[PDB]
Amino acid sequence: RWEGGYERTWEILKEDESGSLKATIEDILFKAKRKRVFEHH
Amino acid sequence: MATSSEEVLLIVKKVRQKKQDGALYLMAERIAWAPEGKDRFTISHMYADIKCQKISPEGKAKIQLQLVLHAGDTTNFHFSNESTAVKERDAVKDLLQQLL
Amino acid sequence: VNVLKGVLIECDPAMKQFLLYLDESNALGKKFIIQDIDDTHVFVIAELVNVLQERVGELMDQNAFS
Amino acid sequence: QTSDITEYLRKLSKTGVPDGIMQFIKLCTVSYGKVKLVLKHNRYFVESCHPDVIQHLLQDPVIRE
Amino acid sequence: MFGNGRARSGVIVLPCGAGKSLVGVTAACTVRKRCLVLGNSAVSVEQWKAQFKMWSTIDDSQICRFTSDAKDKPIGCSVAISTYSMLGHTTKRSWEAERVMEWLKTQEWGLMILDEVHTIPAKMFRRVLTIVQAHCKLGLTATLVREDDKIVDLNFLIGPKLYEANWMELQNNGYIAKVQCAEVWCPMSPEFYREYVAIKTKKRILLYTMNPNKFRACQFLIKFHERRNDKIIVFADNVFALKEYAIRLNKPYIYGPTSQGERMQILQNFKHNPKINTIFISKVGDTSFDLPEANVLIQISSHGGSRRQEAQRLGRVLRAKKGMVAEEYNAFFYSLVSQDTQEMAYSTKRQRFLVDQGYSFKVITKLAGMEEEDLAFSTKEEQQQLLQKVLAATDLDAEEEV
Amino acid sequence: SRGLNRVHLQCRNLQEFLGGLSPGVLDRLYGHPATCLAVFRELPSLAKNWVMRMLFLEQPLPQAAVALWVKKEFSKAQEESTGLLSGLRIWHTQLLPGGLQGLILNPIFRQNLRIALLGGGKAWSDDTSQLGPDKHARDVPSLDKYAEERWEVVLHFMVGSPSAAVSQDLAQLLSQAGLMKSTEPGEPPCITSAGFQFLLLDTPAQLWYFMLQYLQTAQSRGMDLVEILSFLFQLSFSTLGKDYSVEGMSDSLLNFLQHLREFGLVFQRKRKSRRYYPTRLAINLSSGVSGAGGTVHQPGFIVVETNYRLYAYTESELQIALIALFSEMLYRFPNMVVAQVTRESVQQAIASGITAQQIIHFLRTRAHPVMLKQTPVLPPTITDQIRLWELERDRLRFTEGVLYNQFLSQVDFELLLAHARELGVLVFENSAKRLMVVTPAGHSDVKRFWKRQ
Repeated sequence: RWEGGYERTWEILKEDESGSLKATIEDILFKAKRKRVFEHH
Repeated sequence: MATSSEEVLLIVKKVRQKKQDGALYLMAERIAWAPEGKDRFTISHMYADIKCQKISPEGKAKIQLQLVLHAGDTTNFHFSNESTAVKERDAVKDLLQQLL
Repeated sequence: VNVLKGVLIECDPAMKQFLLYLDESNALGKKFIIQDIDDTHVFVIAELVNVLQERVGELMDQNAFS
Repeated sequence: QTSDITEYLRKLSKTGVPDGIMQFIKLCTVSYGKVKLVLKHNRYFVESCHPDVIQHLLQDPVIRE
Repeated sequence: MFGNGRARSGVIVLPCGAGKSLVGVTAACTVRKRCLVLGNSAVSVEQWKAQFKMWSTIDDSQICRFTSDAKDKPIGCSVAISTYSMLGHTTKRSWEAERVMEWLKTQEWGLMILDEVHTIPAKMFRRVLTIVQAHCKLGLTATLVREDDKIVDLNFLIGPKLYEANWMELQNNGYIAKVQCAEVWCPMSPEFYREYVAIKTKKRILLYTMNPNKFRACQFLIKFHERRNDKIIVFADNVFALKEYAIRLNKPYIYGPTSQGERMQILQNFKHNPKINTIFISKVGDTSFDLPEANVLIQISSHGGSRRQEAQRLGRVLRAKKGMVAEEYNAFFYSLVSQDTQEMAYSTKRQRFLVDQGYSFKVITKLAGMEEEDLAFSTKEEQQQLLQKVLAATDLDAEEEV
Repeated sequence: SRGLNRVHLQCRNLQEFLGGLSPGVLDRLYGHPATCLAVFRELPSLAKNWVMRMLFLEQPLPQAAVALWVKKEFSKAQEESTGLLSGLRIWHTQLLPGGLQGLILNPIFRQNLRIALLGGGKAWSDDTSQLGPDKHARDVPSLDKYAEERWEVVLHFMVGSPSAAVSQDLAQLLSQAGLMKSTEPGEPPCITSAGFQFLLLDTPAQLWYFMLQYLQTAQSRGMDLVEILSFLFQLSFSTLGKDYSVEGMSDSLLNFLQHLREFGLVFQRKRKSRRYYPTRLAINLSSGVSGAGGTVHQPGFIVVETNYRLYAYTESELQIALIALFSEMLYRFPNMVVAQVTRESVQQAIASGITAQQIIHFLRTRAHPVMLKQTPVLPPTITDQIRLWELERDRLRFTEGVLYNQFLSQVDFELLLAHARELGVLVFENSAKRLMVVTPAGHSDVKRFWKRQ
């Protein structure tokens, strides 16, 4: 019963180019950099 | 003798241990079953925590070494030294009882 | 004076006898090897350089086989 | 089926088809077989696909039931 | 191979020194099929039977052995261990092979377990599918192609190529010895090279085989591993060639035409009750009763008919120094190839197979240290006496039948 | 090295070529444009600091001030600059002008040294070439294509002119420096062993040696006109002259201008006149000793698994005719899979030369692919296989000579060995069999010594 789920899993993992269109990995980088804490002791 | 337990015991290469023909090294005051060409030691013990040892007679074709510990753990050591085994299967037995 | 002009060829001691077998087999001239200095130095007739180029087809094949 | 793996090869080349010689060849051997079950012989069922059954009726069922 | 309940006939690749007959018994339990083991020789009978003892209860319930003179329960069980189809002689084996073929097609038709099919021709495969009506076939062979053939593929009758494992992950885990390949090219002796291009018979094969320049290197490789008391065995295709290699330096030797009772004790003198270290084997004492399983292998001849038999011998003999290697190397593997003897025709094809096994390959034409070593054949007088013996050896010296 | 060691370092080739020139030509060489080149090309600080010492001092100084300026822990580096002092050939040791062994520099070079550092005048801003006040007002990327075409034509002569039909005399020019070899059975020249390395680093340092190749004849060519003309492209871009060079020129200045334009360091307008503009490759000549560039992604990547070395493919029109010139590889059906059965193709090119260091340089340094992505050493175990193929051509030797046999004593043969060794006609000797090989070039001299002893 391994090939019954392994064949359908590769169909989703192969189409990984669709995730690059969304700005998920880019919008977080600009927001995580502006996090400047200020605790002057 | 210098009354110091000198002369390092005879070292025998390639010794089986439950389908694992590793390497049992006999140093000075402790035993060390070195896992093949490595730097660490899998079976690490000394010349103290070994109760009694067992060997094989002349009638048995196989030659296995058994070291009875203290908590009931018995580990067999099937010898496989292709060089000299008849003369060394007793040397391992003799050098572990004549030198303490 | 007594001189002997030839073509100096530097080779391997175990390979010197390879050219000697061709001397007793080739029937083109009188004798292939004219003078043998040592195990790493042999001579050959100067006018047989172009003829020796034909034997490269059978010499280079076994050369890569070493 | 071979028609599904062809679309993935065309996307890898990035605007370019793989020549076209091997495209028409993707129609030979299919996935067919036999299964032994309660019938005590053979039960003819293979995979959930559909091109593996269409090209077979013109050989075995035409000469014997 | 079987991960969806379907069939998918093919040949899988697995390490030789890890358990070739062990994956077949484990797969037979998940497939839930009354399989049939078909070995390649007599050594495959005791190997497959050992896995049905410490893993299942088939050894004392549904066991059967049609070969090696047993016939244990001919009716009442289908799981048996045979040897392909070598039990079908004309006239001499009439009613013996008839009862085996008829009673097999009725109570057995499961999986056709096959092992080592890269040396079996297509003529034997025709008799396998004829005597049995198996509905599936299994392929357990670690090699890629068969009999070194690239123009004719005869693997479509016993299952083609299915999947191969990552040899880089298999070697860097604890499944095969860290084989360090290094070719050693020795110069050709001038006294024996003159008679090689002189005759046109099969006697010239022993000339470059008995190379004194290679014998000094063969003895140096043994001495190089004698101080390291490692399991070393020199391989040779010829039978009467490895005999002189052991008498000159006082070492035991075994070959084909010997005795069954003599090899029974000598074979145990290397793995069970050892006493001799340097032993010389061939193509008979390896796949007949017990696997050699040494560590260092030396190849003398590289032009024999067994151009693919030594491929699987590299994995079965060269075993690790423990069984679960971490990440360092220790095992060595050299090869003695003559120079200017038309031997590179096979020494080149081995490079295509070693790069796929993840082994380190290199060429060392100069040992650098062979002359400064207490070896034999130091003077030129001893090398001349060997010529009067090699040419005087009759080529009829082979077995004793007519 | 077979003729490229003097190209990597510029300050060493200039000192070696200066030693073999005419005394009248060296006088005109000591000019103001040459002062900024004998120091900028150097590298050690000791050889460059002595230039400023001979400028302020008006009287010759003895060697006592030099042996004391090293204080006590610096005389070790003084011996390294001793050999360089005679390379430039500008100093002069007198007898005793004020002490003992007074060192002084040529006052002809000292006058022009202050013009290009402190003092000045008028003739420096009147002559062209060295100055030429003119700005640039032309499309720069449009002229960069002509710089590559000048170097591509040279590649056609190294192969055998596959599609070129120009009348440029560049085949015989490169044959003098040991780069191109004339074909014996044919007529189109090929390439030597040192010519393969030139097509690997791709540095403009070799073009500097091509400019001074015509001056090596020492007949009717001067160095003062070549040095003042080579300074044009050394100032990067924005260094022209509009039409000032047309009014002030001669027949000798036009000859060196046409040869420099065909090298790839300067571009000339139509009709070989009007305005000239240097190429882009001249910037790297004054920057360092080498350089890189020409790619932005590096699609090529070799294989470090097997041993046939799968070379890179699919790049541009430069690597197409470059690999075939090396050893003529093979190609299969797809995008020109080069180098797939390398076993006999490499041995065909090694029979005409010991080209062993150029193949390794092309295999390791081709576009920097593995040394940036991976980590271990690029060549696997082929470093020994390449040396084996070079030794295969050493199994034989095609040379002529005469042999002397049948002597009488043993002590008499040892005296004859020194006769052929001093003259340079001895090849191999044998004291055990009394045999000596003598080249036919000195056969008429060895026979005379034997008849007298």
